[PDB]
Amino acid sequence: EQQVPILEKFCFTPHTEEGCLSERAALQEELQLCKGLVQALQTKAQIPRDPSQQELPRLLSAACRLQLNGNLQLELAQVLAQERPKLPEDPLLSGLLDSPALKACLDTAVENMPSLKMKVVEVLAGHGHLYSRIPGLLSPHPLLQLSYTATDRHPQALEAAQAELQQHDVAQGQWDPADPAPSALGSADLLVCNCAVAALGDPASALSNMVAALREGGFLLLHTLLRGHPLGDIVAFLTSGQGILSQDAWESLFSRVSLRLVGLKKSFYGSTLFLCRRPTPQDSPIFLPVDDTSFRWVESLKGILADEDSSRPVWLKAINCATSGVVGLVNCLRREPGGNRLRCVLLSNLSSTSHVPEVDPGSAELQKVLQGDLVMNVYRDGAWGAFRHFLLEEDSKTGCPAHKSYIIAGGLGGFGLELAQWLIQRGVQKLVLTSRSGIRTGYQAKQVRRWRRQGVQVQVSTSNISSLEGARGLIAEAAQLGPVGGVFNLAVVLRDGLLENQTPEFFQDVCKPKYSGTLNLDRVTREACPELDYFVVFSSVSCGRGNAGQSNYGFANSAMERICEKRRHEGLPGLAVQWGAIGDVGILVETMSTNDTIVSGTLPQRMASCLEVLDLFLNQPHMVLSSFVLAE
Ligand SMILES: NC(=O)C1=CN([C@@H]2O[C@H](COP(=O)(O)OP(=O)(O)OC[C@H]3O[C@@H](n4cnc5c(N)ncnc54)[C@H](OP(=O)(O)O)[C@@H]3O)[C@@H](O)[C@H]2O)C=CC1
Ligand SMILES: Cn1ncc2cc(-c3ccc(C4=NC5(CC5)C(=O)N4C[C@@H]4CCN(C(=O)C5CC5)C4)cc3)ccc21
Ligand SMILES: [Cl-]
Repeated sequence: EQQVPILEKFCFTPHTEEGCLSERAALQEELQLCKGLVQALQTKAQIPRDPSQQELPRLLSAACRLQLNGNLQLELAQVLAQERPKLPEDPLLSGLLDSPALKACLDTAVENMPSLKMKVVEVLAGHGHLYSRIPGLLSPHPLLQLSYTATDRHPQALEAAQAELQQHDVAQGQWDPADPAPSALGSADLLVCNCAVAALGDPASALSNMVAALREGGFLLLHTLLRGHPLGDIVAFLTSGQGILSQDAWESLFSRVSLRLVGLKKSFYGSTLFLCRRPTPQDSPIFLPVDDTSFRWVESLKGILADEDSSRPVWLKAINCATSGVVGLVNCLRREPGGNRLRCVLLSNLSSTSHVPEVDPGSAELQKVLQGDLVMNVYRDGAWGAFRHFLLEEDSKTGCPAHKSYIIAGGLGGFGLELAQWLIQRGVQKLVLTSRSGIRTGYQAKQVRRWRRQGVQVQVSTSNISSLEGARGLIAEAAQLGPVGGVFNLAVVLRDGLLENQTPEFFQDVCKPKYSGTLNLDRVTREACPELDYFVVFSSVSCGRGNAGQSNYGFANSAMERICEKRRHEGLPGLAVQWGAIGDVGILVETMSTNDTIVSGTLPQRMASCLEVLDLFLNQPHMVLSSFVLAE
């Protein structure tokens, strides 16, 4: 019966995060217990619910048992070797793998792929078990194809997992990281290794051979435990394995093998996800500002990317506009010809208090960004990072007071009429629907006639929000009916086409109702709408994910999202909703059809689902949300 959409929040995510998982009391308690069981040792049942029933506490207690009589010094080899393959499921030894930290690293890798494909190799999968996590974490990507190979030194180490491996199209191989990689595993896009449990052996040699297996620009994801931290020291004590190094040692090792560090997730107890990258021979970068409002820079970019012969990296710089939509622009152009040449920098501070770093050609900061060579480089309030998607949690209902006015920009549109209907039946008695040319269809006129016959005061306005004057006039109209309780920007103009077929004027057209419109709506509601409860813009997966031939559209949407973020930061209402394909009504169904037409591995979301999801979203504290329905 009902569709089940995937719901996510779109958050700015620092490259470096520390103290992670500190809010997980179940982990805090378990860590305390383990700390006790080692201080005891040195000095001398249903699903595990209490922190003492977990794998590592169990092992430690069994080592106290031996410590009493049978002697751990003699039996440790058989107990450790016994419970070894089960230890990676300990909550602490896999906290980061279970957290969104893993997803954040994987998505960073995917984002920096030149195409929607990734060749993956897992080292020491027999105890790493990352093959049972990564494919599932990336399966929501409707287009991404993975080529995954699980490898290990001892061919039998992956025997008990032959079923799941083969059944989920994961290839198997033999590789001791001590040696060089089989040539077949070469030119890998991503090498992963969970050596929190797995015997890494000599890490210097191991890392050297891993890098060699990566392509230039390829990524290494390493999960491990740090010396000088509690969990690392505890696991080390049980070792009497080798491969448990301090962070300084790790970073020295990365330098020694040329690995560039570009990501770092550290838990409060010292478990760590290193995201490293093999360098690409730095060709002289090109630097193009995109802050020019005339979008003249579009013509410049046309010329640059027209040069098919060149491999010059193209860096788009947005340093004088926090509400730039460069991120959305890039997500689209990356899917267009020469898109792999693209990177970007975006200075987007939410606080005017915050310091702006200098990223002119020749700065330490800019050179540091270049060495990383990441596609997405967003500076925000003291931290470098990028917007990432994360699984929204579960969570009341939406009712509107009869005396408040509600505005829908683009209200006579497909989604707009359905939104008006939904708002009404949630109590709305005062509606203002805007349109550049007023009513134009019998369908539109009919719904308005109905709503009026029901008693709903429905005004149809032509006050163009793309202008500050027209905007100001619009809220005046709504005010004449009652205090503006909410605004909903559903206005859109399309000027699709590859960038080679784009113009600055087309970009201006597309940005008029979305970018300029939402700016003016932000300004006037701040001034004259003190009872505004809702400030909702409708964005798209075209912005949040990217879509060839819609770069201007991605830009406009992305800019709206930035505005919403600033608004929420200042306590004002604000919400961008990245919609996937929408069935029943709207532009898409006009070309064409509701159900049947699979759209890039996703399905048009039925309006029933859409409104149900919108209800959930309107009652969230998050700035940017996403909804789409996966096909198959
Ligand atoms: N349809 C889909 O599948 C998806 C849609 N979205 C977003 O959802 C929203 C609505 O989608 P949808 O119903 O399909 O599109 P529609 O084209 O059906 O309706 C939106 C309307 O905006 C009006 N409009 C354009 N410019 C202005 C302006 N300056 N002031 C006032 N009205 C204006 C247009 O009509 P007119 O020219 O007469 O003024 C059009 O009727 C948009 O923001 C779109 O980007 C996102 C993802 C998927
Ligand atoms: C989790 N995840 N990861 C990656 C990813 C990518 C997408 C995704 C889906 C669809 C498209 C897409 N394809 C076409 C050409 C047919 C197309 O038109 N689109 C854009 C959709 C369908 C219509 N859309 C609009 O915004 C219309 C202009 C109003 C959105 C683009 C990307 C979704 C989720 C994703
Ligand atoms: Cl790239």
